[PDB]
Amino acid sequence: GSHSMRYFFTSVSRPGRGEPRFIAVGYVDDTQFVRFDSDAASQRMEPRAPWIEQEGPEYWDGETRKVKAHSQTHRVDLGTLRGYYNQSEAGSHTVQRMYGCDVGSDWRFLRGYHQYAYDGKDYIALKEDLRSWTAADMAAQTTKHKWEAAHVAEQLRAYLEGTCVEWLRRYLENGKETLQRTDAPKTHMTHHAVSDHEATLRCWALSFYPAEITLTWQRDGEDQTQDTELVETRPAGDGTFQKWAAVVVPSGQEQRYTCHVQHEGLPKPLTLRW
Amino acid sequence: GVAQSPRYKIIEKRQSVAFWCNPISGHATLYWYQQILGQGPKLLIQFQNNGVVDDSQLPKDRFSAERLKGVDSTLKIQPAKLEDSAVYLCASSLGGAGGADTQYFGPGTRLTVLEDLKNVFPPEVAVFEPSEAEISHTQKATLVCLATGFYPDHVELSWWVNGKEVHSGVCTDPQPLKEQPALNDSRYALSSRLRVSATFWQNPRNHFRCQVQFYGLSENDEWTQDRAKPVTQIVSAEAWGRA
Amino acid sequence: QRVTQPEKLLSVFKGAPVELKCNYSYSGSPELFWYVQYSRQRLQLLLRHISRESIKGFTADLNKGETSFHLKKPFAQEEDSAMYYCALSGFNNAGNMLTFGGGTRLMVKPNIQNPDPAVYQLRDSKSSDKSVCLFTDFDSQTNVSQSKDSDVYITDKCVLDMRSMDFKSNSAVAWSNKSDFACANAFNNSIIPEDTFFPS
Amino acid sequence: RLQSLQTYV
Amino acid sequence: MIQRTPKIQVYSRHPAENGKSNFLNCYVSGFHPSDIEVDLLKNGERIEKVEHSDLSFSKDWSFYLLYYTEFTPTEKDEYACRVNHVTLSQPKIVKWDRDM
Repeated sequence: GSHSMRYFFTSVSRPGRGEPRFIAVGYVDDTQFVRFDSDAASQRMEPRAPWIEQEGPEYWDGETRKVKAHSQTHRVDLGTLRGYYNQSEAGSHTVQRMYGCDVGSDWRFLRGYHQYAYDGKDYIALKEDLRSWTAADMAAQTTKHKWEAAHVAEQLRAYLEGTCVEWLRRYLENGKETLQRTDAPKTHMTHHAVSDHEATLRCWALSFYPAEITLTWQRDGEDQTQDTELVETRPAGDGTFQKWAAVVVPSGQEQRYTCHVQHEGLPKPLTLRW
Repeated sequence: GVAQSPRYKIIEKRQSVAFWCNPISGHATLYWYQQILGQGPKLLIQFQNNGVVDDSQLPKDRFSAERLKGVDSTLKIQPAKLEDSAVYLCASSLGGAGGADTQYFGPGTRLTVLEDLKNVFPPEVAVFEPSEAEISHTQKATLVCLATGFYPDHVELSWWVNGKEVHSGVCTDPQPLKEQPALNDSRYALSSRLRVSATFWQNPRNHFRCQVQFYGLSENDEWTQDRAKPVTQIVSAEAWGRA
Repeated sequence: QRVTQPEKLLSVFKGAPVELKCNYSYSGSPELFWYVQYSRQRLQLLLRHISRESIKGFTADLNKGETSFHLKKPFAQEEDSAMYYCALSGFNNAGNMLTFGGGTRLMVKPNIQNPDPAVYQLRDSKSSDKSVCLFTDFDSQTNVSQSKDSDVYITDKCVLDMRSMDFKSNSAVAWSNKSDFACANAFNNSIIPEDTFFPS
Repeated sequence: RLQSLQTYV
Repeated sequence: MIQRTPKIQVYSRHPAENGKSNFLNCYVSGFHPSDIEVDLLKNGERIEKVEHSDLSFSKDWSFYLLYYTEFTPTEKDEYACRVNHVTLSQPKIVKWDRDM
């Protein structure tokens, strides 16, 4: 399948109560492997998955120095961004940055991305050609002009097409037993009477990885997104994921309904009936 | 462009000094560099907005810098050592990527730290008229200007013809030589040439002047001795064409 | 972030090729620059690696095996005479700080089409019998040396440009206040034997 | 691996 | 300045079995800004020694977080998640149901 690496930076000002708080995490696919919290005691980049810990001490010295360096620049950014919008020094504000690279089933570069956000709003993003910027407002135009003069995109394109994918493949090979597996969803179905003439059918998908999954309900074989309810896929907290989908049906008619589970760990999609 | 003040400075060692730098309007990164003779610029301190980014290669024992409002910046040496004699360059970038960007430089501040002021001398200036032989041979006339006996090496020489500065026909030594090469405190001398057509030199209404701006002491430097205090001053010498 | 410019001085003739070395030693992620400073002018950028650009006829190519970023140009011009500085922005240092190399002075000697080497004597315009000697109108191949007498002062050869006439010429000056110093015995380095010594 | 280059808005 | 309301889900790591050690999760997602208060409740009282995942976010910039603690479900023991946020007029309680 496809694979990906993403880093997430969040920094939150707290005026009158110290420096902003900076947190960084890195993911491969749907699996966290590093974290950094500028309030935690160790002041170090830390491993969050078993395969990254065989990198050696130089990786961690390396990544810690860099993550500390970028923690300072989002600190400055909060100052700068408050000036661009002429907001007061009193209010707490947040800054986010995401970037990463995608890789295909043959492990070659697919796409790259690098975007910035201010108080939960899109501020500037690297377009798909990795050569020009999408800036939203007028304050972002300044940032766009600064980054254009600085050739930031050329530098970012070199990372995303080189360092990034190469290290993704490295992680993908060192984490082979966790990152390249497919756990088929364990499935069951539950039935709860609601009235004396209505009943809820819940279709369950447990213990599946990766997180992409499709749960669909049909009535007599025709898709039925009418009286349904479909919860967000959630982490199980041991690396696997969980999902369910429910439909309320008139009692005496449960056998007309089918749930269809589509997942990559399933050679053929799964039909379940009560 | 980047502004810097002052342009030249003489102080005694163990004294203090302050340099000032105004960045290009709206530049978030500001740099102070030290450039010793025969070397490249060496970074002293880098500012982003009003915060310090890189303090490392800055002698904190004597060097100090400030950019309180993220605009202009002041660098201070208290106290100065002889080894501090250098060109101090400030520079600025738009700031989207700090030093990974074009850096725009000011003109610099040439600082000269001395064991004492009593060695400082303005130049004497003398123009030498073109030889008849060269006229006859080439139908061109080369004037020579000597600025001699100035210390330290703080001079800008220009040529002025009929009350305008001229650049065509001019050649100024990029460096000055030592008038006695043995000494540490050796005085300097410098030459420059202005070459004009023989007809221009033969016209007795044409007026040539050689002008040497010396950068010495300020009005505040203590002066004790019988000769005049060698302050910043312009010394000129002129010649008229002659048939 | 060591940046090494091995040569301090590079002297070439107009129209000859130019290669200013630059090597660098940096364990991290670098960005490479060349900066230039023309005389009585400000230090300024010449080119940047990632711009993939050519400036004022100049190209430089990053070789990561050889860790080099040599500045190359096939046909040198006189406007190219200046100081050149290699620079490294080091991304693993705070603020991607910049480290300059030591500098290399580039001197492009002019092509004197019509040499006419002569040494003249000039007299002072104020107080009498102060006087200096001018070696002038020699080819760029003539190198000027100093004098065995350390009370005779001799300046390097210097090029002036009479632009209205489109005439270039070299010159060098010697003087002494030792009252028995002659222009005939002033420039005893290797001058042309066709040298015109004006009679007296 | 984190990208090295330090950018500012 | 944007605001998003957190979505809440309370559930166990593994299928519940009365008297069998398990993990109780409270997954808080889709909210903005990041400061949030989340407690796991046993019979209405705050459970101490709760861990939570590192702060991250989704394509649309809203943050998500996993809170979790070791527990053993019994049939009488009620369990819940209590969340406060600037987007709620008062704390929100979501009770753990074995089948949701």
